[PDB]
Amino acid sequence: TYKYVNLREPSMDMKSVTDRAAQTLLWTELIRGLGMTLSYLFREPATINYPFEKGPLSPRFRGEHALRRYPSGEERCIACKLCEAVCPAQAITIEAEPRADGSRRTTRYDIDMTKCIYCGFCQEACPVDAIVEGPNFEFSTETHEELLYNKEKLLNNGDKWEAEIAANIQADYLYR
Amino acid sequence: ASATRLIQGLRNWASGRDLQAKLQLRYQEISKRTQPPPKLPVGPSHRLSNNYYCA
Amino acid sequence: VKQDMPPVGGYGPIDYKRNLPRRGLSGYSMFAVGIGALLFGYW
Amino acid sequence: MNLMITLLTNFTLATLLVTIAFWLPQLNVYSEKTSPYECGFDPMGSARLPFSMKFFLVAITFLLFDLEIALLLPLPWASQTTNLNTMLTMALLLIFLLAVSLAYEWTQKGLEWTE
Amino acid sequence: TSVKPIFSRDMNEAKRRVRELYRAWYREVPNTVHLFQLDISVKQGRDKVREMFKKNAHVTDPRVVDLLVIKGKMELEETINVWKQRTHVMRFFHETEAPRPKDFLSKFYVGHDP
Amino acid sequence: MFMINVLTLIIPILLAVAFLTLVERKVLGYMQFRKGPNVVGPYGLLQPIADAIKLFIKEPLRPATSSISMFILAPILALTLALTMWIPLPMPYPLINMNLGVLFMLAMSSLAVYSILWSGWASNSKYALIGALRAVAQTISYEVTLAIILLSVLLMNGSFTLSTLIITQEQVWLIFPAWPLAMMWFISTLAETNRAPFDLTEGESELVSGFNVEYAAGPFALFFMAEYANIIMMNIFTTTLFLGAFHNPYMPELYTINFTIKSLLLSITFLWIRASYPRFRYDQLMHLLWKNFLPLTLALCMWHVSLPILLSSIPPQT
Amino acid sequence: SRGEYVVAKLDDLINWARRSSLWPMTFGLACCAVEMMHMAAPRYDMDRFGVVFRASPRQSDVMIVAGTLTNKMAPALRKVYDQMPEPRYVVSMGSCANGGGYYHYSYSVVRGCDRIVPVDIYVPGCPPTAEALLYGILQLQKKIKREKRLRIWYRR
Amino acid sequence: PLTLEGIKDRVLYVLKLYDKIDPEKLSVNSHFMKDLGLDSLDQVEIIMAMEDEFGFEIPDIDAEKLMCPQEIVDYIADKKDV
Amino acid sequence: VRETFPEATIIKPADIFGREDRFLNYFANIRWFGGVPLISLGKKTVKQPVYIVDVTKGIINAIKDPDARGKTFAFVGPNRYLLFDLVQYVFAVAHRPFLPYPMPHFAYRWIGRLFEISPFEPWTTRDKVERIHTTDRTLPHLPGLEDLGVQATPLELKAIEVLRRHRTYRWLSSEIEDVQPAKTV
Ligand SMILES: CCCCCCCCCCCCCCCCCC(=O)OC[C@H](COP(=O)([O-])OCC[N+](C)(C)C)OC(=O)CCCCCCCCCCCCCCCCC
Ligand SMILES: CCCCCCCCCCCCCCCCCC(=O)OC[C@H](COP(=O)(O)OCCN)OC(=O)CCCCCCCCCCCCCCCCC
Ligand code: SF4
Ligand code: SF4
Ligand code: SF4
Repeated sequence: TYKYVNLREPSMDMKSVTDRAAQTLLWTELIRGLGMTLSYLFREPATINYPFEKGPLSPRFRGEHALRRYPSGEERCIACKLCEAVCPAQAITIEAEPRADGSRRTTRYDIDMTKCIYCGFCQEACPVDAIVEGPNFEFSTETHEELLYNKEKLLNNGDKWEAEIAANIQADYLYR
Repeated sequence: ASATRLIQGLRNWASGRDLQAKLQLRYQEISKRTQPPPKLPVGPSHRLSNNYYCA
Repeated sequence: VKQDMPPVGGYGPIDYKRNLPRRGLSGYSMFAVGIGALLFGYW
Repeated sequence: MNLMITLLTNFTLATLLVTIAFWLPQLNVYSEKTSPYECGFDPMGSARLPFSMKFFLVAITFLLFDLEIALLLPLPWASQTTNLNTMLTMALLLIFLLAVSLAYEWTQKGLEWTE
Repeated sequence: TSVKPIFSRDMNEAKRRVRELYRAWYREVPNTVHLFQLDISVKQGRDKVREMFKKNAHVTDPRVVDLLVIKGKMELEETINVWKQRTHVMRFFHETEAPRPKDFLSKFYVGHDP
Repeated sequence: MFMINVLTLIIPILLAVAFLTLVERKVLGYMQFRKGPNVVGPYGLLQPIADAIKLFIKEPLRPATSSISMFILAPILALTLALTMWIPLPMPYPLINMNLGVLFMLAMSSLAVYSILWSGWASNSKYALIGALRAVAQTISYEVTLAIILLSVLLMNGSFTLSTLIITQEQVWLIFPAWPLAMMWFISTLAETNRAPFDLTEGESELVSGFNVEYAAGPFALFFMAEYANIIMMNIFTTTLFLGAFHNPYMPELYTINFTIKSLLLSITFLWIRASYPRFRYDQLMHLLWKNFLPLTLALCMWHVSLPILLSSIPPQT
Repeated sequence: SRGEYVVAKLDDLINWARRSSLWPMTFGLACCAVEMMHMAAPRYDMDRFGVVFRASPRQSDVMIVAGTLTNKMAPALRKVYDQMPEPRYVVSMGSCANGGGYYHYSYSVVRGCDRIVPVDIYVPGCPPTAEALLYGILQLQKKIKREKRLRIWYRR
Repeated sequence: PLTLEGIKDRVLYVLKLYDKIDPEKLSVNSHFMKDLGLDSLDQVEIIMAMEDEFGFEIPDIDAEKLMCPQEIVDYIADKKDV
Repeated sequence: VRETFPEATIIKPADIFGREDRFLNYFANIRWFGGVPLISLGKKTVKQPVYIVDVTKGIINAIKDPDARGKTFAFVGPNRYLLFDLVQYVFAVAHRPFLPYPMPHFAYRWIGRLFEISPFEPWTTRDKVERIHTTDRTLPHLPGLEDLGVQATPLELKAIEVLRRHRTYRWLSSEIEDVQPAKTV
């Protein structure tokens, strides 16, 4: 159930002593290493041509946040604050009130994308699939406060990426 | 996999191993990106009888 | 039920041992090639 | 004459690639960029302290084997002489004396480093 | 009321250790101004050492002042060895902080803190 | 018209350095299963121009603690000695035909150490001084065999003349009679030029950058191009020593193309040894060139003295 | 005019030379150093973009703060940044280097390296993918491309 | 080390280079704490100025017993010949 | 500015010094030109420089003062120097050799047109020549730093902080207790 790495005594007949001395004087293993490096020289390299080719992803992928809507236009967030209660970085800040037609909807729904740890607890705690963590990951900013998303930026990410988020959730939701 | 047989043979000679049997570049043999919908099995306590929580 | 499961007969064999296949000439042949190159150069 | 022109040309466009390297860009010098580099933090004392040489006996012996290649160097010329047994004997005696010196520095553990 | 000491059996050995620590800091300050190449005088650093020692001049418990001597010698070990930098030495000079309002009227004017 | 000859020597061997940076990065890339630079030009052919223009428009940064006269004088001497070791090299006819050109190459190998040396000392930093004295610990190891190997390879030539070293190898390559001297000379030129596995001065993982850890861009380019000029010059010198080609006196271009492709194969071999090995501890360097290469080099020196006497094959000095 | 064309083509030349020869320094801090190494890995391969490691700050262009900046290494980050020649750039990688991150309310975390160094590009993620870090580097190259140094100098 | 008078005058020179003590009240028999109005650390840096000037290390238990410059010059007389 | 904004707070600094100034760094970066030329050895003009943190504290305490509306302030230092002993003190903090020589009207207005011949930043200009050799006026009627509650910091506390950048290496690690201060007037 155990093995001894490096416990081989070298043979001491004239054949193997001459082989080790030719290895010392004629550098067998150094030519072996050069042969392996030359063997990787003649290969097709694994470099994809980004930004024209994209690395492979799964429909489970956790990128930029987005608030979804029902297939009626009504947004799914009903202000229940499970996503900010489960959020391990406390990046989510929610404040709500009953709106003009008496519905439990949010007024403030902020996700600080510089606190957020992209772990997808908010999308798996959300009981109505409102907040999801979408497939975009190329959303770098030149300014720090552009990564402080309010409700309007999250709703625009939802209305931007819904045609892809709906298909990822459609391919994935049976595992949840 | 498109390496010509002279370069393929030189590359096998330089490594000393058979390299086309074990390629570190992936091709058609890997799984499909679009998988059929699954059916996950339920646990042992998904029962309607003899399933009290206290036991 | 449909689930990520291995196939019926199991997966194939997966090698895991050291495979350094001992290529190259012996010592005496390499010394003979080298000394022959020396003698041709000297002549 | 041509050698001095070549050396002057090489020195000239060595120092013409330095004066277009200092006088071309835009400089913003302040007294933290010109500080000594010691991997983010300050150097604990100056670099002008004695940085002790452990390979010192080999460093002396470089000077006594560097004279050997001032002695052994006319051997492509000294083979052209008409006193060849004596030349061969003195040549192999000088390489043998170098080898006896190296063997004595071997056995007295002088090529090994201190500490 | 029978507790276990640290180094000092009473207040006299404790004041002896405080006095040796003050001697050590007073010797250290000119080298601290020199090798860190600070922008203060040596007398200003000695004034800051005096203020940091007079900050704790009210304690009559031997274990507490033993721990203060231990923490001060840890500060001194981080000063003699260049482990602190110019920033960690100049954190004792609260320079970038504005002077807080001390009287009641300006604290009333600017905020709610008593 | 000789000034035109000097300029047509020293400008293409700066452009060869420039495109050697691209060759180095792409061959090092494909040997490491990645790609090299291929975005900046057509398959990378314009990457060295950007790498060259970027360094001469970046801030020069003379340090505070530096001895500024030596700090600026060291890369000047680096690039000067990078250029002036090409002038006795027969291509098939050298720029400056020297009777004693081999010792000129050896003396300017010795003088080039003061570039790294005064640069590491003058930039008053600690990693710079460590790299500057590991340059001493490497130079006292390679120079004490670099002379005897090069001495023994000229005992079959007849003189210290580089131009006669083409006539010498008209029948056979000189790597056939002296392949131990060749495979030891190649390692001594690896250790000479601070190329891996003998980096040890610009040691990226022991030191930060070693002797030029303070040299910002502009003065830093004249060590980078000096090192690459030394490797191209040194593979050309190794090609002239051991792999000399056919010289048609009426057609010099045959010899020029032939030793060009041979020196390119030796430079690719430098890049291919750099892409495969770990790096020495620099005592194991000193316990190599003194304890392994120097006794065998003295033995081969005795052999190549006594062997032209033995076979009546003493070469002419004329 | 003529001189506007001259300084415009010289700006395009120097912006090309500076965006296609970015030399980042070897500077990781935390988990994001692993994904920065994967941005150097043979799949994504920074080196094809002219993006190659230089270990010293004197010989480097952009400082990728990749990881968590604590209170103990804030002056080390600042002195590394100061010992970079100008032009020097900063790419912020990961949430802790952006805004404090998962350790935001900690006693010993500098809440973003924008408190310490001026930051050009913010790359978001915990960690961002190596594809997203390469996106941030290409956006830094786009930011260098539209610089107007000599055009403003000829117009000032 | 030569004379007692030079040592006493050198103690006075040390304490007139010192900035907190009133030079008017500064006498050989003046007490540091209750007359010159000094903190204990002020007396400690007086002792360290004596160490800087005279050139011999003064321990703790025999420097706390130095509450006037007459005790200082007597202690310097005890550790030397004069 | 006064006649189009009646409540304008106009502030008069005399000579501002700091890490990135062009007052002490102007004096310290003329060493390899030949020996710091002056008019009448620079001893007929009197200056009082002001420190930039005091200027900034004065500007911001004028922001927070409603009683600074319409006022005109004159931010000056606590001590008045000549120009010659000022340049003495600048080269003495920088630990540099000091070999002055007088330079009259005959060509020191022509070193202006000698030293803006390139379209870069001119190292010195004739306006800078006329302003270095212009004395600072004393206006007792205008309020200053102390009338805004800002303590004017002298040059003997911050000249080391400005001028440590110009010491070569052989006197970098020195002290602030090395230089005897410049004489006031
Ligand atoms: C110029 C064109 C190319 C030339 C050929 C070279 C191409 C291949 C290059 C490979 C990459 C090498 C990179 C650097 C490697 C550095 C490490 C290394 O190899 O160190 C050297 C190593 C060192 O070995 P080591 O490191 O194991 O040292 C052993 C040390 N002890 C025992 C203490 C542990 O080998 C040598 O020193 C060999 C030197 C050359 C030997 C030549 C022998 C010729 C034959 C002589 C006669 C023999 C028979 C007897 C007489 C018979 C008479 C009839
Ligand atoms: C000894 C041999 C030494 C050889 C050294 C050089 C080796 C490499 C040679 C070059 C290889 C090809 C390089 C091609 C680069 C890309 C050219 C190009 O198309 O640039 C496009 C760019 C912008 O064009 P624009 O009009 O804005 O496009 C918008 C279109 N809607 O337009 C521009 O940027 C403007 C045009 C610039 C063209 C530059 C081309 C390269 C010049 C390199 C210098 C050397 C020239 C030859 C010297 C040796 C022979 C004398
Ligand atoms: S992914 Fe995690 S850290 Fe980010 S908002 Fe959701 S719960 Fe919070
Ligand atoms: S996003 Fe979901 S979990 Fe969060 S408050 Fe809205 S409905 Fe609840
Ligand atoms: S932002 Fe997060 S994942 Fe990234 S380095 Fe920081 S702690 Fe690690």
